[PDB]
Amino acid sequence: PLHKYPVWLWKRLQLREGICSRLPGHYLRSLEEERTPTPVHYRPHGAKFKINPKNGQRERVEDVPIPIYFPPESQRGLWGGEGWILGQIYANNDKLSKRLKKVWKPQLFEREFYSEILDKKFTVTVTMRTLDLIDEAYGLDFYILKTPKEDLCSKFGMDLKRGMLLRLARQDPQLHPEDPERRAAIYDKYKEFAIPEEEAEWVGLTLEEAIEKQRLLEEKDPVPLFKIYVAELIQQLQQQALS
Amino acid sequence: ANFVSWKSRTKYTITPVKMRKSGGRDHTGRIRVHGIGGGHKQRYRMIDFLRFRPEETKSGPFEEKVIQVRYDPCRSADIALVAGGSRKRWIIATENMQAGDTILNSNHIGRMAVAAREGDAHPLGALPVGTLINNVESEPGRGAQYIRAAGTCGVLLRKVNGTAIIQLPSKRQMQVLETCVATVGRVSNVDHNKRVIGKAGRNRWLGKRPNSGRW
Amino acid sequence: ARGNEYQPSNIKRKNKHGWVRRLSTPAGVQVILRRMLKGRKSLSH
Amino acid sequence: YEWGVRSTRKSEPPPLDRVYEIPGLEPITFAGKMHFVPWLARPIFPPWDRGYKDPRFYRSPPLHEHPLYKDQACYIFHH
Amino acid sequence: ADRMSKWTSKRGPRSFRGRKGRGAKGIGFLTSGWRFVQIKEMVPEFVVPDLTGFKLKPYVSYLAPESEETPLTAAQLFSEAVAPAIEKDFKDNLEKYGFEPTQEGKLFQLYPRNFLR
Amino acid sequence: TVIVERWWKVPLAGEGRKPRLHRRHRVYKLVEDTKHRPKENLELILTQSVENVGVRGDLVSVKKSLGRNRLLPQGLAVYASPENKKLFEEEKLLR
Amino acid sequence: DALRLLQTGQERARPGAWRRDIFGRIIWHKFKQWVIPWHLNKRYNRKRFFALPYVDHFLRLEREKRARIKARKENLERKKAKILLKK
RNA sequence: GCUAAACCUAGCCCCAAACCCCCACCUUACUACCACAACUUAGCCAAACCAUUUACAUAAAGUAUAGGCGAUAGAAAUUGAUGG
RNA sequence: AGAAAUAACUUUGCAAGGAGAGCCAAAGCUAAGACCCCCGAAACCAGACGAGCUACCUAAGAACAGCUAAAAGAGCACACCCGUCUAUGUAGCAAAAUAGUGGGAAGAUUUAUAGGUAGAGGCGACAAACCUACCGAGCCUGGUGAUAGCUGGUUGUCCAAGAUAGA
RNA sequence: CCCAAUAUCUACAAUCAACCAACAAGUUAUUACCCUCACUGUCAACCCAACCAGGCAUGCUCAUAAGGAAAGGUUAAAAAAAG
Ligand SMILES: [Mg+2]
Ligand SMILES: [Mg+2]
Ligand SMILES: [Mg+2]
Ligand SMILES: [Mg+2]
Ligand SMILES: [Mg+2]
Ligand SMILES: [Mg+2]
Ligand SMILES: [Mg+2]
Ligand SMILES: [Mg+2]
Ligand SMILES: [Mg+2]
Ligand SMILES: [Mg+2]
Repeated sequence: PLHKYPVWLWKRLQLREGICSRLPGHYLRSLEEERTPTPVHYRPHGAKFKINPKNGQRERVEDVPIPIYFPPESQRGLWGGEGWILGQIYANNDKLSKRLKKVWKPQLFEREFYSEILDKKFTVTVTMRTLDLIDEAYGLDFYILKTPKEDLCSKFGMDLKRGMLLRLARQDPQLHPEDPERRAAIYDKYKEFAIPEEEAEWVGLTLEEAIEKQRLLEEKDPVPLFKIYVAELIQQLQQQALS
Repeated sequence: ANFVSWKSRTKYTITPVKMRKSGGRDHTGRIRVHGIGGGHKQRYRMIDFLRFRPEETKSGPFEEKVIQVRYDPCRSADIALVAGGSRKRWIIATENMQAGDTILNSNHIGRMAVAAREGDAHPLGALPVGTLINNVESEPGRGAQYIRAAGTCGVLLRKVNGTAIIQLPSKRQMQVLETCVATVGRVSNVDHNKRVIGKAGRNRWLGKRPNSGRW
Repeated sequence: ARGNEYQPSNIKRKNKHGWVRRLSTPAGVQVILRRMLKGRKSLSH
Repeated sequence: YEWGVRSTRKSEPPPLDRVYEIPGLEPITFAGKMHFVPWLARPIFPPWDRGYKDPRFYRSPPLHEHPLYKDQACYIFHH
Repeated sequence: ADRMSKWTSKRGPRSFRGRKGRGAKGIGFLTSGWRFVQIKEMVPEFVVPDLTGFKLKPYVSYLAPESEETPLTAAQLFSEAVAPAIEKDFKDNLEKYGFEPTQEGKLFQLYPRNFLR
Repeated sequence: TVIVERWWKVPLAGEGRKPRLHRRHRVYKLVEDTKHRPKENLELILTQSVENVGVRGDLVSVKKSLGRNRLLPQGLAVYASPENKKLFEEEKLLR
Repeated sequence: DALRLLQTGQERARPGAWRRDIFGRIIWHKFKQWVIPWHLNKRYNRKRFFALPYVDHFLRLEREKRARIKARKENLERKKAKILLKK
């Protein structure tokens, strides 16, 4: 026979049926939405069209992203967007020589980074690209706060983002006690990434963590029906009395 | 393979412990070194090589007297049970060690070379030039790793500022800090070379087996 | 002379083909799932 | 020469999940669903103390805190 | 080489034959040297009533009126259990009428069940 | 960063669809390796002084390693951003 | 049960929870009253109450094998309604 | 004359529609009851060997293009979408 | 056990146009009709299952009469293990046995029990020996209806044309 | 079918274990507990060899107190087998 929905619509169907159905709207929107990562390992074609030399006509061109592997060890660091390139090469860079296996891996370092909204020093593994992006962004905090989920591609980075966004949203005093002026300075410096708390709690959560959070949020000890029935009795008795 | 290596003891004691043979099998399960397996069951006596170890809450050079000098399956030399203070230790003995003797263990570098008895432990610098030593250590406060086998003499060659050059039995030199503690003499069980084992059964008893292959 | 390669032993049979040995590795869970799918009523030895 | 090979000691505990070291965050751990799940954070539970203490699983206080504990070291000669 | 027949205590070598029970509850624990200690508390003490003078028998006469199936529902129980006390006291803060808010300090806990049929 | 480009043209895909790739679309050429590229120098400003490089208030182009391991993570320097340019001009106007 | 609903509003006397076996199947798991907490139980933490990825495919085939069984039972049940209306 | 020979339906195939469902049990599974963990399809096969290579709505179009320019591979812009 | 396109041929419609969009058009277009089989390798690659047989190893056990000789891989010889030579047997009692004759039989011996090593891998007192009766490379499922210039087949009636230059 | 925790210890063989002779080198003190016999195997001519002159560890009997039946009836040809 045949299903009533294709195979790739099953995920989107599941996101509407059960516990996943009660998640807040904005989290679902942030989850379903897809964005292409910024190019990292390939030179993107500048324009939508191009003249090729072999014939001379105006042919369309697209940029097809290289597929890159992120081993789980990166999820504990900030690799930027970089990663492994698993593929093949021609031996002598001539097409008539053997097709050989090849893996290109980034050059990783360990370093220390100071987060001001967190006022904490983290030890993180990174790559030269991550340092250059941080410098171009004028600080680690800005780099983690303005970059979107897709370019970071690091659960650690998204957790940092959730912490910083929650710290800004609450305006909680725990950043720098005994100097509120420094608190106000730091908080207002990043005043642009100020989103409400209800949206701050869910930033970066994977789907499973979201389901667990919703369950814990709604799980509750059933109310004794004694209270319910006595309430109904009291309502009926009051109605009878006022009549 | 669930292979918890037997060498799991932490506390030190003179009582023999229960060896488990390997047969050449490493933790994975495959023949890593051919020609090993079988042979007589053995127990292990934890011979202590830091021959200058002062007992709890004590210091300064200490004297110990031996009790017996017995065969040992694992070694090639003959171990000896030395008693000192309130402590017994298994230590590799030299050739002319009899039950009842006494031995000194010191770290005290004297003004000049102290004539040392043929079983005592002294820092390299403390000895004179041209003597024979055993149980040398690469660096101080580490333990004896170099000469330990049966019937092997290690000559001391020279001393310079803060170091000493010693000759290992393989006919080559090495430098070591003068505060490294060695023992003067020749390791016991001399002429262990001349052991005609006679028949393949003896090899099997020791632990070796004949293995074709070794790819 | 051959033919008697099966020297039965309950310990061995339960150790190298049993429920827990299958469930102690992804391949074994795949085996159990195949035999659940095909309909078997003897999933594990 | 220390005694006790490395591969026989208890273990180095697994590297902690980094979510704990974000000052404002309270992680999502699998303590809510009473069973391990490999895609959440390993909780940290209180040290459990039995209100009673069953004789079959008693654990004596260390030798120091026994009522009959003397600093000076006796030398007994028992059988 | 038999895998269809059930697996019970009669099957394996000595060790298996001993370990595997037969659906029978336990009442005690093994101490040192394979010695068994029984506990008087883990042995179900039956509670049989005094049947003397009882005017009911295993069966009921065929001369009995029929009726309708009316299963007891929480509402029905509450209606004649506590409601009349409320109404009587409604003519002039819930434990007085039998409500039990928590179930740690009673011998027969309702949820979870700490007792037996 | 390693930059690679394909050896085999990937057929176009359209506007909605996404390209379907084949076993030959994973062969690659090494366009370059950004680390071999000639070194670069970054632009920052200072909150303090160090006589080897300069004194407070002014722009400085310093080597990336030197400015990342020493000048930045101590308070000496800040990123030459279009928000702290406008701030340090006051620090000289007051003088 | 009536007194349970009144006094604690719980439905089932014995506590339990919906979990996933190691086979992906959704099961209702009945709790076994023990004495030590669940994180210190070397036996209960050998159980896998989750499902790794390799079961998803087998979760599909099963879902299909029981749809066929449904369809054949439906289609047949209508053929036997044509025949019963052709005599 | 034995042996046999004959029969109908039990069901099933392809569509359409609709998104489908008390106790014990991961230890030796079906056993009431004690201190680690998951995250590029190679190749058969064609080239009459084989080594680069070799497939996984309609129309434009088997066109541009790719290719030991051999075998073969191959778009897009735009167009419009209860039954036997 | 003969599935289908490129043309062509036959019969229809309409005909400088045909076609129910896209295609063709210097009588062409649109539609239909006709024509291209079955069984079979040794193999290859991927993922599972196997060391209850056998090879080796580990843990903890067991056996070895009697005589001769006294600490020995000692001699004769039972239990036990192996399998020299001959005969029986060859769908056999047995997919390697039986009867006799033989080698070892306190050792490099033999053996019960649980564990380990996994397939281009293991193990090997090297014989290409053994890894569940068939190992110069296990077995099962999948790619797989592998491919096969090779072998074998290819089913109603009747008629008619029909054979040995060469590259 | 087992064992409450912690520290301590735990140098010298087995061989009738004594003579000679060797090498292959072979638990407790403190703390906690005054609880009692539950649960399972128990059969047979039996298991691995498709049904079987084959395979099957240990204790004891060493020719049996235990266990069994080499000939369905006949005649006494050849060829064959064992003596
Ligand atoms: Mg299109
Ligand atoms: Mg080919
Ligand atoms: Mg074996
Ligand atoms: Mg074929
Ligand atoms: Mg040919
Ligand atoms: Mg003719
Ligand atoms: Mg009996
Ligand atoms: Mg008899
Ligand atoms: Mg007879
Ligand atoms: Mg007869």
